Amino acid sequence: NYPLSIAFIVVNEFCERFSYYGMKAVLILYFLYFLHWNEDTSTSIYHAFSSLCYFTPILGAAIADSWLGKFKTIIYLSLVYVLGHVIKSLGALPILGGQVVHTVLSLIGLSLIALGTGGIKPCVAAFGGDQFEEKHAEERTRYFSVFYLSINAGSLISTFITPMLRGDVQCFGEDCYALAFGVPGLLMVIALVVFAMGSKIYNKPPPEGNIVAQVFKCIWFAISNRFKNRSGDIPKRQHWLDWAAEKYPKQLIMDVKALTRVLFLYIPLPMFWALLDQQGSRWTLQAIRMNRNLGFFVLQPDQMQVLNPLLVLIFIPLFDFVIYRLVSKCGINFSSLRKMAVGMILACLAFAVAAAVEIKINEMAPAQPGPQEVFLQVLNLADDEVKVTVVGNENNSLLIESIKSFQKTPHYSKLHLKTKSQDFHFHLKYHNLSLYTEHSVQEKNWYSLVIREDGNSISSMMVKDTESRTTNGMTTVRFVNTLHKDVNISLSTDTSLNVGEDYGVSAYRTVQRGEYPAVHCRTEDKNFSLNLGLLDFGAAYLFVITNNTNQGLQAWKIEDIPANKMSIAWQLPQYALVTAGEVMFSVTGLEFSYSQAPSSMKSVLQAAWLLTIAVGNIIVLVVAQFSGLVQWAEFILFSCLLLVICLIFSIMGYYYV
Repeated sequence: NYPLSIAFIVVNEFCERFSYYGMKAVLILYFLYFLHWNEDTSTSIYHAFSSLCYFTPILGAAIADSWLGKFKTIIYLSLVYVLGHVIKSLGALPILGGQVVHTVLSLIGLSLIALGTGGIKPCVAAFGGDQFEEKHAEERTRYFSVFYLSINAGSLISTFITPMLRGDVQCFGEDCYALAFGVPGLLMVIALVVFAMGSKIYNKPPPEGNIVAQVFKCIWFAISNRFKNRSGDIPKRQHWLDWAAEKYPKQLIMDVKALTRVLFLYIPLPMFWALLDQQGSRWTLQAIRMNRNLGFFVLQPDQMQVLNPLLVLIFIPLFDFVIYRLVSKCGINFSSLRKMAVGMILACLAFAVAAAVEIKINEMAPAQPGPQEVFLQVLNLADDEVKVTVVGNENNSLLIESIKSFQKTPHYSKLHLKTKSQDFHFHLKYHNLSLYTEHSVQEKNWYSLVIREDGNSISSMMVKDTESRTTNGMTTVRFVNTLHKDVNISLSTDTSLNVGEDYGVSAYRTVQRGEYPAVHCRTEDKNFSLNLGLLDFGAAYLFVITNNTNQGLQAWKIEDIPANKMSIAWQLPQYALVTAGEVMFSVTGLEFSYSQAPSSMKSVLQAAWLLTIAVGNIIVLVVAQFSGLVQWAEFILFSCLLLVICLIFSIMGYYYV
C-alpha cells in the first residue's frame, strides 16, 4: 500500500508549481508590453507580488492550521488559489475595456494567487511527511529529496512552454497574454483534483499550528516585562527569556533558548534571496536588449529562464555524488554550514558577471538621438545624382551630402536642434536645377528625407522614422509607392496593406520571418505578384514600388535597419553561477532548518525560512524604486553588498554549535 500512499502529493506539487512558475514567467513582460508600465514600476510591482506571495500567506497558513487542520486548509486555500488564477486570465483579455480595468482586475488576480501559493506551501510540504511514520527516516529524507526535484520539474516545463504561448498564438492580439495565463490556470484545477483523490488514502492529523504563535507570545511577554520594569539591578537574569520563565514553563523556555541561537543565523540571509529572485524580474529585462536569434530555435526573451530550473536538475545529484565526495576526500570540514557561505559567494560572483555583460550591451548599443538631437537619413529617387545641403536657420550648411540616383546615405547623419522642434532649409541641386526645400524635424527621432522626382524636376518628402525592429523584435516591412496609382497588397493571411499614389508611405507592418517570393498585390488596374527574397529576423526593410515596362510593379529592396550584435547565449554564464549557489544553498539550508530545530519547533524555522525570502524581495523593491542607479552599477551594488553579508554570515556561523 505504501507505493500508492504518497503518489498523489508529489504529482500535486508538480502540477501546482507548474501553474505558479508559468504565470510568473511571463508576468514581467505582461507589465512592460500590455500595461505599458516602465521598468522601475514594472520591477517594483513584480517583486512586491513575490514578497507578498511568501510574507503573509505562510503565517496565515499556519494560523489556518491552528483550528482547521492541514488537509482541509489545502482544499479551501487551493480553491481560492484557482479563483485568483481564473480572474487573472480575464484581466489579460483586451475586450474587458482597456487598461482601466486590466490594471485593477489583474492586481486582484495577483493578490488572490499570492494568497493561495504561500498559503498552501507550508502545509503541503509537511503534509507528505505525515503520510508515513518517520521511522523510515531514509525514506522520509528521500521524499524531501525527490520532492525538491519535483518542484523544479514543474518549473522546467512550465517556464519553457508558457513564454511560447505569449507571442506565438496571437489570437485576439499580437501577443494574446490571456492564453499564457489561462493554461497554467486550468492546470492547477487538475492539481486540486489529483490531490483530492488522496483524501481516501490517509487519516489527516488534527490541527496543531499553535506552535509558531506561542513562541512569538513568549518573546513579546519576555521583552515587554524587561523593558517596562527597568530594575537596573538585574543579574544575568537580564536575559529576556528568563523573564518569561516567571509565567511559561521551564521546558518551553529551554526550547526557545536553543531555538533562538540558531535563528540568529537567519538574520543575514534575506540579502541572498534578493539575488535569486531577481532572475525573472531584472535579467529578463536585460535579455530583451540582447539578440535572440540563434542557429537553434529563436528563443523568446523570458524563455531563457528555463536554464535555472534545468541546471538544478543536473547539479543534483552531481553535487552530492561527485563534488561533495571530492571535497570530503580533501577535507571533511566543508560538509557543514560552510556550504551556505560559499553559496552566497557564487551568487555575489554571478551578478559581477552580469555587470560585465551589461557593460558590453551599452558599448555595442547603436547611436541614438537625444534632446534637441535628431538622426536624419536621405534617400534619392531622382534619375541622376542630387547634391543636398542642409541649410539651417542660421543660413549655414549644417550638413552637405551628394547622393547618386537611387542611393541613400550610408548612415543617419546626426543633427543638433536649437529647440524641441525646428525647420531647416534642405537645399537641393539637380543637373542645372536647384531648390530650397524646408521640412520640420523633432528631437529623439529618426528621419528619412525622400528626394522624389517629377519629370525633370525634383522635390523632397520628409518621412519620420522610429525604432520599430527591436521593440517588436521581429521582421518589419515598409512600402513607398511612387506610382500615380494606389497598390493593394495582400502581405499574408495575417496582414494586408495598400500604399497611396504619388510616393505614398505605409506604416511599419510586422511580418513572419521567411522568404516571400510571390507576395500577391493588386493595383488600381490589374493584379500582380512581387518577389521580396529573404527577410531576416530583427530587421526592418523599406520597399519602393516603381513602374516597369515588363515587370509591371517593380520593387526596390532596402534594409531599413540592421540587427543587434550581442547574442543572448552570453547570458548563460550568469545562470551557471547563480544556480550553482542555489543548489548549494537552498537545498542545504532547507535540510538545516528541518534537522537543527529543537523538538516540535520545526514549524517555527519553516516559517522563518520563508520570511527571509519575503524580506529578501522587499530589498529589491526599495532598491529598484528609490535608488536610481544605472543598471550596470546596480548589479555591482548587489554583488559587493552581498559579499559583505557573506563575511558577516560566515563570521556569525563560525561560532555556532
